Amino acid sequence: MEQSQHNVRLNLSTLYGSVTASSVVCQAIYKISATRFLICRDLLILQHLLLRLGDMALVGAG
Amino acid sequence: LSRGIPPSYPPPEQFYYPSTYNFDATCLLNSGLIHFACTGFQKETLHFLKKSGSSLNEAIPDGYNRCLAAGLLAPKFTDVQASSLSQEEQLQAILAAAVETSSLGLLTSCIKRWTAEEQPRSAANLRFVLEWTWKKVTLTKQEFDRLCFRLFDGSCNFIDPHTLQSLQQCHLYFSNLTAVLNCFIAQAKEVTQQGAVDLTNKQSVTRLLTLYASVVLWFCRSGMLPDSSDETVQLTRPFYNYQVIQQYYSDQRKKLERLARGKWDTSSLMIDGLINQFGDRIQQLWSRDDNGTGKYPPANL
Amino acid sequence: AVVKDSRPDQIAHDDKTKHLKAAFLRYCRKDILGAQSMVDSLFSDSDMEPDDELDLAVNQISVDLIDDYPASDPRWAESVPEEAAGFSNTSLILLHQLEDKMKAHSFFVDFLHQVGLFSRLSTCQTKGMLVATRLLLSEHAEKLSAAIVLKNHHAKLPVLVNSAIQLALDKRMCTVPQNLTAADVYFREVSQMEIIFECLVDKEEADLESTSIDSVEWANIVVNVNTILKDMLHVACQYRQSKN
Repeated sequence: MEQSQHNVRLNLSTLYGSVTASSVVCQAIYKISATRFLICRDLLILQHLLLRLGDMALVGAG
Repeated sequence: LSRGIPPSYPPPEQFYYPSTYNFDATCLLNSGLIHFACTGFQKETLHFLKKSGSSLNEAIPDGYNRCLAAGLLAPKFTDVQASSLSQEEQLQAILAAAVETSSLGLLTSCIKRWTAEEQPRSAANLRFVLEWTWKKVTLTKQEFDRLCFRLFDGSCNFIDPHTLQSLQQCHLYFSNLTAVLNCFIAQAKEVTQQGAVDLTNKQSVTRLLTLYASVVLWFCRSGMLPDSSDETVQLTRPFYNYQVIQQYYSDQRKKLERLARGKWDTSSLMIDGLINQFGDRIQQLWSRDDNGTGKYPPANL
Repeated sequence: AVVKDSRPDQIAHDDKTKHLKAAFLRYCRKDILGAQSMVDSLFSDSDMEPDDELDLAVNQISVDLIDDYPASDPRWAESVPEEAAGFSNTSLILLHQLEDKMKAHSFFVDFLHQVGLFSRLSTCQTKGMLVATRLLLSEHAEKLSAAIVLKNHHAKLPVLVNSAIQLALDKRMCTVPQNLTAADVYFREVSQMEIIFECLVDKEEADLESTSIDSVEWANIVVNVNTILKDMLHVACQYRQSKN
């Protein structure tokens, strides 16, 4: 999505964008960035751990 | 209500005893709830010993006795009591078991604990465990060679899950002993320079075996043995056409020679220069293959 | 928390020795007050009476201190994980262990003087002959210095001294931990170092029977042993004279 304007269908297209909205959006993106950061790190750790475990209690690992 | 996980299926006889059943429960009253745990004695003893790991040796008798009584030890460790053993051999057996459990962390944490506070027999214990580690490396590499030779020759085309499990156990052992030696050099404040040199030599040996086990396991799991060009073992993965590729690069080499004549230095392949930096050691290594002696692609996997 | 009855040797003696060790560790940590408090907690220091039990406890504490490397010393440093083959300063570690042994003996003597127990030191029964325990501690220090200079000779003229060390070890049938060494064990229990002299002598006639004419070692060996033995006698004499 470049700065090519789309065809407006409501005035809700121009609605919202205030400084309060900016602050809320920045707080939310910070929070979700942190949460997804932790989640993805845990996912990679679990992936590597399960790959290294192999058949120690597992079956069908082929 | 649940049971523990084994380092290798099937579960031992300890799984079939109620002592393995660790379960928490809640009793309702007329004043509240009271919550308790059942058969946590084994982990209580284990964690007490580990927190006493800075002086673990003196508590090994009683702690090992408690673990045996709770059934935490493997079924084979129940036949020998801490009263008839000494703390050192008890610890060596525990360290061995941690190796087959693929638990290098227990050894690393225990040795780091021993590095602090006065404990004279810690040096003796680490010495004994290091020669034990090296001899275990030797036996594991010998056993791995015995498993892999029948596949290299081609006698066994498909191994069983048990052979695959044993190979995975050997690889995990290699990883754990790597970690043990690297920890050892990490908290080693003082060794002879010759000792450091040979310890680094043996750790490099462990790296070679670990990567070799990984790659050979990968070929076995992918079915690339005996060899990948074997059309009989290729039913799930791209097969290999040795003749086409080898003849193509032989023709490439001849074409390069004929173009170079005596006005160019370029008369060898890029892989040829690559092996040249390593010298003719690789030539002697590969001088047992058909379609050229030490010529890429070498015929032997 | 006193223990009833003195008697020659029982658990009360072990309790008294543990209390003496704790007071001595306080003195090493530089606390005269706690050491004196423990001393008063066992025996009044206002007494000038001869106390064979007190002297025996002091002597046993000294024996343990001189035959075992003291707490918190570099010998514990490689006892806790450092020893697989050893590092490059093992001889220095042994030397400084002897240094700390001398320092601890000095601290114990000063502790006894401070708490007034050195004055109460009267006698003990040794080999059928009575020795003042003050003299016993003096001899402990003298043979500790003898062990120090013996390690010096061990460094300077190694082959003969090590041959004598191993021969005396054979005659002594005492075990050696792998963390310790042969010289370390020999230098720890300084009570029996005398074996080394006659071991040297036996090796001396053994070699001199073989030695023939046109031999300079024929006299050099004797020169070396003469110097060494004179030196130990020298150091013992001077320590005794200085510390009387």
